[PDB]
Amino acid sequence: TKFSIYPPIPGEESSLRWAGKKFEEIPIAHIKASHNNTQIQVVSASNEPLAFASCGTEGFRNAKKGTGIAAQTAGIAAAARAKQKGVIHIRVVVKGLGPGRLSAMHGLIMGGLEVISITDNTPIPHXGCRPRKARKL
Amino acid sequence: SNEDLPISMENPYKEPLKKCILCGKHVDYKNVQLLSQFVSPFTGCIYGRHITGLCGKKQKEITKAIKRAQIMGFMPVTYKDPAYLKDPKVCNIRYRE
Amino acid sequence: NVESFASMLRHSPLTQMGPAKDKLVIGRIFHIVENDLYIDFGGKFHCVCRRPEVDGEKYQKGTRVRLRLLDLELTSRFLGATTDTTVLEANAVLLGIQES
Amino acid sequence: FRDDACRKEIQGFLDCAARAQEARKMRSIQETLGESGSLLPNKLNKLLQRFPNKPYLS
Amino acid sequence: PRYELALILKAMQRPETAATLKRTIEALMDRGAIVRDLENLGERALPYRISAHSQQHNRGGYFLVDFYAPTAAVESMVEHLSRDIDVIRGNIVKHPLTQELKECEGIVPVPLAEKLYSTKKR
Amino acid sequence: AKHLKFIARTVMVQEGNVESAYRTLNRILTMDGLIEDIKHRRYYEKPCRRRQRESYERCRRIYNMEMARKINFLMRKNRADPWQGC
RNA sequence: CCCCACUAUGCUUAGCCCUAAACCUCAACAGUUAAAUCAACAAAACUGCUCGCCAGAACACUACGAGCCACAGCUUAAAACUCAAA
Ligand code: FES
Ligand SMILES: [K+]
Ligand SMILES: [K+]
Ligand SMILES: [Mg+2]
Ligand SMILES: [Mg+2]
Ligand SMILES: [Mg+2]
Ligand SMILES: [Mg+2]
Ligand SMILES: [Mg+2]
Ligand SMILES: [Mg+2]
Ligand SMILES: [Mg+2]
Ligand SMILES: [Mg+2]
Repeated sequence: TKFSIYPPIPGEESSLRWAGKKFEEIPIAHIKASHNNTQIQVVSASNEPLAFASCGTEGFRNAKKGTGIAAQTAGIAAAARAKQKGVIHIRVVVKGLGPGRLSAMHGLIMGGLEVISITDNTPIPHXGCRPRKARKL
Repeated sequence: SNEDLPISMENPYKEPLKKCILCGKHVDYKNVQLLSQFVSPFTGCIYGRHITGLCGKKQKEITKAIKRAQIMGFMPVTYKDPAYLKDPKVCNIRYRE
Repeated sequence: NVESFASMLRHSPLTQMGPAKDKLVIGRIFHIVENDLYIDFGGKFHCVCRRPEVDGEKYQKGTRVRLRLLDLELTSRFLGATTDTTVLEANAVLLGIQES
Repeated sequence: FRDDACRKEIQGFLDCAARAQEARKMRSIQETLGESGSLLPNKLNKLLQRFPNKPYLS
Repeated sequence: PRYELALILKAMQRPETAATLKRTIEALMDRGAIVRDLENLGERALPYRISAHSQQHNRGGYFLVDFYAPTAAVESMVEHLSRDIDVIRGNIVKHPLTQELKECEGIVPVPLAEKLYSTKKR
Repeated sequence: AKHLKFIARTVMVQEGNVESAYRTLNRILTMDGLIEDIKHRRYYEKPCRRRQRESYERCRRIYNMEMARKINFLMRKNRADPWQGC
């Protein structure tokens, strides 16, 4: 069958499996890529926290937290703690356009986790709160 | 005078005006299947007329119908209902290379 | 009994053809530049077609070919221009060679 | 930082650098001179010189 | 005028759904409405989770009620639907079949705008 | 918040190729205008400033599309000189 | 100017205040594309008719008077001294 980039819909009968688990049962790696930091939390399909890591918890400070190499290091740290709890395949949910958006996902792969899908959940208000004023530079 | 002179009349070779795919059809806010053909599968965003190929009148009717269907509980907002992903592709846009 | 210009124009093949789009006409190659064939088909302007890949050597000066016309003169007005820009050549598709 | 234990990794980084060097040497000969795909501005401007926009009457 | 009531009812069994439809149609008649037809669009999954009357809903029964009523009945009916606990969401719109679609000849092409700048030499 | 999850802005990875899946997602968010929208929302753009930006972007589209139409129209004329020497 | 915090304020209701580069700096209505097309630039040049407005710069979105729910306000709005430019 031809490959489908659209995810399998829950309730329908799909043939895709990952270690005998359905798409709805794969743990989730939530990546928050901010402008000055990156936070990674791996949770189970039932929302059980499995591992957490951020550039701050890995010894980076100030402007060094807002780098790709710092997010990659946090991704490796989260993957190490998640792999010990029996995680292999993960669904990546990333929010924010920070410098550690893609690097955090590389660290998860370098740590031994297999990404089966990528989801963006960057918050976009449809009209919302007024953001801060522009900067004079 | 002379029989071979040109005569004044309307262009007989004039082609009929083109019509949009929805010309002469009723757009209802309950017909979510039709409305789903004009939103993005991934973000639910409404496509502009340069993508949908609709005329001004139907681009407006589709837009108003979607906004009504969304807030009245007939149509999702943040994505295209997966049940309609295999409908005829009438919009001019490709996301995969 | 001298035929007038209005009579000539009414009964000319170019007038009887009507719109030129998607009309099959017979052309004549009068000039060749590498693989560019310059073809006259009875209009104001010639058309330039590329030498086909099959039987390319059969297209020489004087060879009579079959064309599908698209426009007798390629013109278009662009943003800010007061008149149309013309490339002084017709638009046609070379179908093949005409043979008896 | 003992090179004796990192030979395979050092070699890979060396071979890649040489391959990336030759490719960089060819990218100039091909893309800069051949003008693959769309024309370059200089060539495209010569074509516009022959059909200038006419915002006035003559 | 002629209106259309888009009614999303709580997912219930047939007896409670019939009692809700009857109770709703009578509310229209009590306000001077002339009910024309009742259509069942079937039970389905809501496009999004809806919270109504201190409860979360994921499915609902879709029903349509075509009716005539005086203009003053709409405001009073909207207030009635807000208090019925078995109604997830109910909207009253002017019936779409009353609006007659004008004929369309086709797409009239728009030529490039001309004479936007004087023809002086610049 | 109230919608189903793992449907919007979701791309499946093929044969472990995570880079191509990420590029597909980024291309989707770009074509739908979400990327530029997120960036413009980091700081508040005052209404008069937004109107000026929209006018600038619309005039740029009109100019760029007309220049492109003229380039494609004249490209056939880029062939070899047929009357070299005259 | 950059970072953080927080207030009047931005919202609703009921009253005020009556200002803007409130500028598309192009008055309303009717008509023309021919003649001399037109200082320059800007968004081509004109005709009929009407109302409003203008007459060196600065003093001056000022002083005084008058009106106004306005009391550090708004509207209307000069002169003397000064210069040969603006
Ligand atoms: S062209 Fe007729 S409705 Fe669109
Ligand atoms: K004013
Ligand atoms: K202005
Ligand atoms: Mg406050
Ligand atoms: Mg509000
Ligand atoms: Mg204004
Ligand atoms: Mg007036
Ligand atoms: Mg003066
Ligand atoms: Mg003032
Ligand atoms: Mg004053
Ligand atoms: Mg006073």
